[PDB]
Amino acid sequence: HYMRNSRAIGVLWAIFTICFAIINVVVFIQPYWVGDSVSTPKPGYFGLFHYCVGSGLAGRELTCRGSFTDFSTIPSSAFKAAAFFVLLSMVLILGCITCFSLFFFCNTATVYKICAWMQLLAALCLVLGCMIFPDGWDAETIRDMCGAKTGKYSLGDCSVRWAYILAIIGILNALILSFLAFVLGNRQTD
Amino acid sequence: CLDGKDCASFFCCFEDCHIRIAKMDSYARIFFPTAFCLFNLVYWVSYLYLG
Amino acid sequence: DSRDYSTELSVTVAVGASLLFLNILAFAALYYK
Ligand SMILES: CCCCCCCC/C=C\CCCCCCCC(=O)O[C@H](COC(=O)CCCCCCCCCCCCCCC)COP(=O)(O)OC[C@@H](O)CO
Ligand SMILES: CCCCCCCC/C=C\CCCCCCCC(=O)O[C@H](COC(=O)CCCCCCCCCCCCCCC)COP(=O)(O)OC[C@@H](O)CO
Ligand SMILES: CCCCCCCCCCCC(=O)OC[C@H](COP(=O)([O-])O)OC(=O)CCCCCCCCCCC
Ligand SMILES: CC(C)CCC[C@@H](C)[C@H]1CC[C@H]2[C@@H]3CC=C4C[C@@H](O)CC[C@]4(C)[C@H]3CC[C@]12C
Ligand SMILES: CCCCCCCCCC
Ligand SMILES: [Cl-]
Repeated sequence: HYMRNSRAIGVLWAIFTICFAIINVVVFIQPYWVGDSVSTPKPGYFGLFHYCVGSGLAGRELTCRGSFTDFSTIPSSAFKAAAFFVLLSMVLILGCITCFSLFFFCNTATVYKICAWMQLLAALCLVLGCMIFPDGWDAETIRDMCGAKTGKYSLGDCSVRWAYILAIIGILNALILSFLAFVLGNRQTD
Repeated sequence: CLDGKDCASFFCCFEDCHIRIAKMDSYARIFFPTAFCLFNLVYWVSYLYLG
Repeated sequence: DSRDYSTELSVTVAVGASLLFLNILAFAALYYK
């Protein structure tokens, strides 16, 4: 029972880590953090680096620009910092999945602790990214798309879309999985 | 640390941490293949499908 | 397009909350001595 239950919850924790890595990848890639609104002058959306803006002629005609491999196209330094921090979180969580292999040779509890620390660090990086990302709304492009009312730390006319709330979900999931990993690593010792 | 262990004993692994260094090759025989096969999957799925 | 985001946000918070409660169920399995 005790060994069986510990093994089962450890495997479930591994599946959770994989799921959170999927969440982190999709939020980093998909540029749907913030979107237009009914009161917005011009339609469009923008993520951490990629942003699409509508020409505004009662049609879609979305012109899309931005890419992490060229920092010049990113609208603002805050966007660059947020993208870098989310990338670092991705590197850490993906690193944790790799460490899983160490279960073959190394002690279980120590590697559980390694991942607990990695996942905590990934959660912190995601927190920093989500904290710094709103700072970039004062850039000229986001102001032009959303309108003049938008400013630093102000949604204004534009509204949040699924990627940002999914990022917050990922923060919570990462932190709670880190706590789970710590407790499991200490529990295996008994 | 609700279990009652010290903060260092609960979180950090400061009990013996290196003594086990000779087993790096045994470690690297999976750590490097796993990372690359894992790196390729995120790289390729990112460009072809998610973007 | 109808520039409203409620159903999308609804399904996102639904799936996120589902994952979170099932994580709390994992703790319910764990802490239950
Ligand atoms: C799309 C992304 C896919 C991600 C793919 C991830 C896969 C990454 C590659 C390899 C992982 C290798 C895992 C090897 C685990 C094998 C570990 C094992 O042998 O079992 C024991 C229990 O361990 C444990 O509870 C650890 C349990 C590990 C469970 C996690 C591995 C299974 C992953 C299931 C795949 C789900 C995919 C679904 C995604 C939707 C530990 O040994 P043991 O006491 O005798 O030693 C004592 C010591 O003193 C000397 O060995
Ligand atoms: C030859 C091969 C051997 C070398 C390999 C080295 C490996 C290094 C690794 C990481 C550090 C990356 C350093 C890249 C430095 C490359 C140099 C560089 O950044 O170029 C600048 C800007 O480029 C840019 O915006 C791009 C800046 C962002 C660069 C970051 C891309 C991600 C790198 C992925 C790392 C994953 C690590 C994972 C390992 C586990 C030029 O400015 P400039 O005013 O002229 O433009 C004017 C404007 O009009 C056009 O942009
Ligand atoms: C293409 C591969 C073909 C060969 C198949 C793999 C060889 C498997 C044979 C068993 C090898 C083995 O377990 O012993 C090596 C070490 C333990 O070393 P030792 O001190 O007990 O002698 O234990 C280990 O390190 C476990 C073996 C892990 C090997 C991983 C192979 C990955 C291949 C990557 C392909 C891209
Ligand atoms: C060493 C192991 C554990 C981690 C490897 C991290 C890998 C998966 C990371 C490092 C750099 C990352 C890339 C950095 C920049 C971009 C450009 C973006 O437009 C699409 C995603 C893409 C292409 C990333 C995909 C994932 C990536 C390749
Ligand atoms: C269904 C889309 C999956 C995108 C790639 C997820 C990678 C997870 C980390 C390896
Ligand atoms: Cl890009």
